[PDB]
Amino acid sequence: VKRTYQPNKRKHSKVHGFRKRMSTKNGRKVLARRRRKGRKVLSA
Amino acid sequence: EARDILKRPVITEKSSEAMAEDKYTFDVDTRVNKTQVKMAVEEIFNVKVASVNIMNYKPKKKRMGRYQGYTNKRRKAIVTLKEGSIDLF
Amino acid sequence: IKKYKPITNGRRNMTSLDFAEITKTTPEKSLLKPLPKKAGRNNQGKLTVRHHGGGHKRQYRVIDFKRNKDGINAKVDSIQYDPNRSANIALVVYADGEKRYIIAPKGLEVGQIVESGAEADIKVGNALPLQNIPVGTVVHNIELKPGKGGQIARSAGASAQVLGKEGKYVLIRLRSGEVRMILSTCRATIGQVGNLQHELVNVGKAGRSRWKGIRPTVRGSVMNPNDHPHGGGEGRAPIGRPSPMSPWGKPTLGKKTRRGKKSSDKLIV
RNA sequence: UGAUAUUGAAAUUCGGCUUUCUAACCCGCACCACUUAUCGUGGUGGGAGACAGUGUCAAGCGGGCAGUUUGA
RNA sequence: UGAGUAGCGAAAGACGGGUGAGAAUCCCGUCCACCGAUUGACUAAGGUUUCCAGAGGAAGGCUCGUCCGCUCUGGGUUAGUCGGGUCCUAAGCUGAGGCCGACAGGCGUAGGCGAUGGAUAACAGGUUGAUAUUCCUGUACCACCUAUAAUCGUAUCGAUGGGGGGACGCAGUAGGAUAGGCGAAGCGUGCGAUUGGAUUGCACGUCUAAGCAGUAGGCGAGUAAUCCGGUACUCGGGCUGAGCUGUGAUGGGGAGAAGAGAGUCGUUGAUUUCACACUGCCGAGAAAAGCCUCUAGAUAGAAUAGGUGCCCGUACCGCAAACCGACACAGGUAGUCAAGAUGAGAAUUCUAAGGUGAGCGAGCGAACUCUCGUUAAGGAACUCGGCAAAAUGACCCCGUAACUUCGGGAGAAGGGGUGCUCUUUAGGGUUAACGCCCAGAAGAGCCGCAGUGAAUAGGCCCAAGCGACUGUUUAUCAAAAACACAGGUCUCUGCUAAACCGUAAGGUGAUGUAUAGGGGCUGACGCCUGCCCGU
RNA sequence: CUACCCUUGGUCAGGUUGAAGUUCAGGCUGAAUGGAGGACCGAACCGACUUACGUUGAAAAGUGAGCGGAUGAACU
Ligand SMILES: [Mg+2]
Ligand SMILES: [Mg+2]
Ligand SMILES: [Mg+2]
Ligand SMILES: [Mg+2]
Ligand SMILES: [Mg+2]
Ligand SMILES: [Mg+2]
Ligand SMILES: [Mg+2]
Ligand SMILES: [Mg+2]
Ligand SMILES: [Mg+2]
Ligand SMILES: [Mg+2]
Ligand SMILES: [Mg+2]
Ligand SMILES: [Mg+2]
Ligand SMILES: [Mg+2]
Ligand SMILES: [Mg+2]
Ligand SMILES: [Mn+2]
Ligand SMILES: [Mn+2]
Ligand SMILES: [Mn+2]
Ligand SMILES: [Mn+2]
Ligand SMILES: [Mn+2]
Ligand SMILES: [Mn+2]
Ligand SMILES: [Mn+2]
Ligand SMILES: [Mn+2]
Ligand SMILES: [Mn+2]
Ligand SMILES: [Mn+2]
Ligand SMILES: [Mn+2]
Ligand SMILES: [Mn+2]
Ligand SMILES: [Mn+2]
Ligand SMILES: [Mn+2]
Ligand SMILES: [Mn+2]
Ligand SMILES: [Mn+2]
Ligand SMILES: [Mn+2]
Ligand SMILES: [Mn+2]
Ligand SMILES: [Mn+2]
Ligand SMILES: [Mn+2]
Ligand SMILES: [Mn+2]
Ligand SMILES: [Mn+2]
Ligand SMILES: [Mn+2]
Ligand SMILES: [Mn+2]
Ligand SMILES: [Mn+2]
Ligand SMILES: [Mn+2]
Ligand SMILES: [Mn+2]
Ligand SMILES: [Mn+2]
Ligand SMILES: [Mn+2]
Ligand SMILES: [Mn+2]
Ligand SMILES: [Mn+2]
Ligand SMILES: [Mn+2]
Ligand SMILES: [Mn+2]
Ligand SMILES: [Mn+2]
Ligand SMILES: [Mn+2]
Ligand SMILES: [Mn+2]
Ligand SMILES: [Mn+2]
Ligand SMILES: [Mn+2]
Ligand SMILES: [Mn+2]
Ligand SMILES: [Mn+2]
Ligand SMILES: [Mn+2]
Ligand SMILES: [Mn+2]
Ligand SMILES: [Mn+2]
Ligand SMILES: [Mn+2]
Ligand SMILES: [Mn+2]
Ligand SMILES: [Mn+2]
Ligand SMILES: [Mn+2]
Ligand SMILES: [Mn+2]
Ligand SMILES: [Mn+2]
Ligand SMILES: [Mn+2]
Ligand SMILES: [Mn+2]
Ligand SMILES: [Mn+2]
Repeated sequence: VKRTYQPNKRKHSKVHGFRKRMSTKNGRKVLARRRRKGRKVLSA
Repeated sequence: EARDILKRPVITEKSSEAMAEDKYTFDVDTRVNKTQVKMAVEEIFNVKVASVNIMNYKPKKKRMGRYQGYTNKRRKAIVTLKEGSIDLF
Repeated sequence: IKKYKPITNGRRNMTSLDFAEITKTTPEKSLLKPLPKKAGRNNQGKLTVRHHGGGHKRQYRVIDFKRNKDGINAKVDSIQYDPNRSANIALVVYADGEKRYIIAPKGLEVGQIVESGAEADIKVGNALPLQNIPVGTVVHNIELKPGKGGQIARSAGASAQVLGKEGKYVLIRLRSGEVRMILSTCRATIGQVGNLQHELVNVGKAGRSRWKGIRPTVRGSVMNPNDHPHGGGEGRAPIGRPSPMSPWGKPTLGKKTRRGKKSSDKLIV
């Protein structure tokens, strides 16, 4: 039984990392939102 | 500078096993080269060269009650000399 | 055209081409190396029109379809066999010493003569422009544009007729039976192309087609109504609606797809 | 599919109909140059031509796709 | 409340001696037992201190706990030469200008990023409580610098530029090596206390990089930004690679036992390790750099010591109690190594190396349920249905039907042998025969109920429907008669092709061009496939 | 996770059958070499046909026993 989620740091940091976040308009918006709530952690 | 590149002398039985075989364990600032550690080892101590081994240490962990947390990273590099004899108690 | 013995129940009917014509040099010349990675998908990664994918790797031939280096005489080095094109194609080395891959018309000995351009040597071998070549010439590899490299006849077995000469452009009969005036500045290679019998080799086994870029195709009569016009209904079912339909709707059993008010409509009959 | 702007010149039947030429417009071709680049920009050379393409309006086709009705 | 109820997560332990306030559970000891193509050895992911030592026992541990992957204190990861960076490119990502776009932004040339691949210069031994191709003992290599220069001076570096090379698929056979395996006639030890024996008992039988030497494979003279490339006319064996062995590394290290400075042989089998090499096959099997060149252009001149060589990773777990599954969970997790007997084997049973005894137990030996084994006579009478269980089983020989698309059906059905001893004795290879392998054939003779005496190895036949077949499918109630399939036919489509995505460019189709490409229907093959012009 | 696909790698013990081609005796037949195939037994590995167990589970799809494919439309 192979569950969903087989971790891999490269792919985790891709699509979910600070850079990939900043690269799109919407990721900047996401970062804005997370920063607005005041999350102790933003992007991975 | 060079006074900043060295940090603190390191005392452990492993460090002592190193002093017994002409090797001196030495905490260092981060981003410093093994080279800058030799330069500093000279300008600070008037002894020189041979090998200057270096390793990194990930920050550890410790709790203080409710507040668990990490320590600072280490950058300890031992240095061994072609000639000289650093010590002070 | 070899006929395989029915040793295995699968593909007992098989027919490989008797590639003795391939003769000289199995390996391809290193003159043509770069590309192509396979891609059934379009750019942007969506599956644009396909029952395509998979298949064996193919290095790209860089055949000199243009015959742009017209002039110096050249002779065949070898006959070979291109995968990316149906026909096997011969190599031909220039007197300059430069070598080039050229499509190989039926016949064609291990040594051969005719070059390109200007000269009127209408007897097999490489293309000559344009208004030239006798009417009724065996004619192939026609260009739709001057110096364009000869877009028309290629494939394996292929043909064309050189009948007619209306001025400005020369008339020609395509293997489809179309008869239209290609411009008379066209390159046009002489004889019938490639293998005469590429079409006679039945594939035999399943997946030999999958050795080619051929994914299996699911009929529209099955599936589900959201997937297809033919979809749905209990059991095996009739087309139902009049005129059998392609996915995305639209009739597909005899409906002309040629564009209204085409630019080349004047130049064909 | 039609009127109409882009959109020109010149010849025939009665402003329409059918041909010809380019200064429009167009090449998912040849050459040059930017440039050690199949993108692009020009430059020529052909190709094609006032149509094609595009905007505006108009008439069809259109369960491909959408919102829905389908009584007590 | 249910209730002191269900449960306490596959598994073999017993005792003795320690420790301690307290032991079924901790440590030590003997024996016993389990895995041993693995429950061992090494690593990649991923996890991030779980690693180590000393202390602790409230909680975590499905019991206990003196113990821990838990707690407190202190400490552990050392590299020019290993993996990655200072090297190269693929898919893809990004994309200066640029083309498109209501905006937001999409697309894209040059160029850049990007390993899962190409290229890349060290080995062996030693050592700690925790590291080691990283520390050090020894012996090497690569780059660079600086000091001496035999030989060249309007030789030497050669391009981001054309050359060459790197540069490749899939299958199959034989052979050369090499590791590891097996037995003896040197070599360390012991010599039995249960009847017997003493050429008898067990254990071992090495050494690396580089660096010297030598070995199955592959194949010229001269003329037309360059003397190389390519192209063609006369003229009869050595250029490239290369496993591995001999030597020197070494008078070193390594080693077996024990009484407080020691051996390197011989025969034998023999790889999936060393060649995409070779051969055969068609489905026709990456790119770029390092490297070698030839010039374009640069620059005075380009074996013996000293010295220089950075950043990241390095602990520990990694078929698991430390990874993904909420758990110290019977599931999932790439790769490498893989010994003995038996065998065709990586099957089978028992054992090496090495690991483990499974985080509740003591009793009793009721029903009932589970997992095993056996059962008189009968033998499908059971049941929706032979479901389940039985029976079949290896190897050598003999013998095999209807049918057939001649391949097949076929292990058809089925028939016989199989153990140990002793003789004559005959093939294979290896070697001067000797002996070493492996392995038949005949004859007598022995013992048991039974001889592939264990474990592991096909039940078969008759007839019908459906589908030709291998294959695919509803992850988690349907594997089929469903989809696919090769074959067939219809239809579109002349190349900015049709069809298709975005209709914006751009792109698939396709670097293809009617022997091609899209769609519909059918679905091997055989014999065919008729009657009828509202939509 | 999963479905297709694009690059780039890796795995598949062992036994068996004997296509073409080639070679001697033949006017397309016996013997040898030869090594084909979505070929045949059968581990690794991949699957899920039957059954039993499990059903407030060891487990939100499993376990035992048998079963299908295993050089390929293979597995990853
Ligand atoms: Mg190395
Ligand atoms: Mg890179
Ligand atoms: Mg294991
Ligand atoms: Mg446990
Ligand atoms: Mg054996
Ligand atoms: Mg224990
Ligand atoms: Mg009990
Ligand atoms: Mg029995
Ligand atoms: Mg019935
Ligand atoms: Mg027989
Ligand atoms: Mg038989
Ligand atoms: Mg019936
Ligand atoms: Mg499945
Ligand atoms: Mg377009
Ligand atoms: Mn939050
Ligand atoms: Mn960070
Ligand atoms: Mn380091
Ligand atoms: Mn359906
Ligand atoms: Mn529909
Ligand atoms: Mn229908
Ligand atoms: Mn019906
Ligand atoms: Mn509707
Ligand atoms: Mn509404
Ligand atoms: Mn009602
Ligand atoms: Mn009780
Ligand atoms: Mn109790
Ligand atoms: Mn009760
Ligand atoms: Mn009870
Ligand atoms: Mn109980
Ligand atoms: Mn337990
Ligand atoms: Mn005890
Ligand atoms: Mn005591
Ligand atoms: Mn013990
Ligand atoms: Mn520990
Ligand atoms: Mn407890
Ligand atoms: Mn490196
Ligand atoms: Mn780009
Ligand atoms: Mn821009
Ligand atoms: Mn690019
Ligand atoms: Mn790599
Ligand atoms: Mn360790
Ligand atoms: Mn004894
Ligand atoms: Mn005695
Ligand atoms: Mn380690
Ligand atoms: Mn769970
Ligand atoms: Mn587990
Ligand atoms: Mn697996
Ligand atoms: Mn074995
Ligand atoms: Mn086993
Ligand atoms: Mn052991
Ligand atoms: Mn009975
Ligand atoms: Mn009986
Ligand atoms: Mn009976
Ligand atoms: Mn019966
Ligand atoms: Mn009954
Ligand atoms: Mn009955
Ligand atoms: Mn049964
Ligand atoms: Mn039989
Ligand atoms: Mn079937
Ligand atoms: Mn299902
Ligand atoms: Mn099922
Ligand atoms: Mn748009
Ligand atoms: Mn098979
Ligand atoms: Mn099951
Ligand atoms: Mn099973
Ligand atoms: Mn099988």
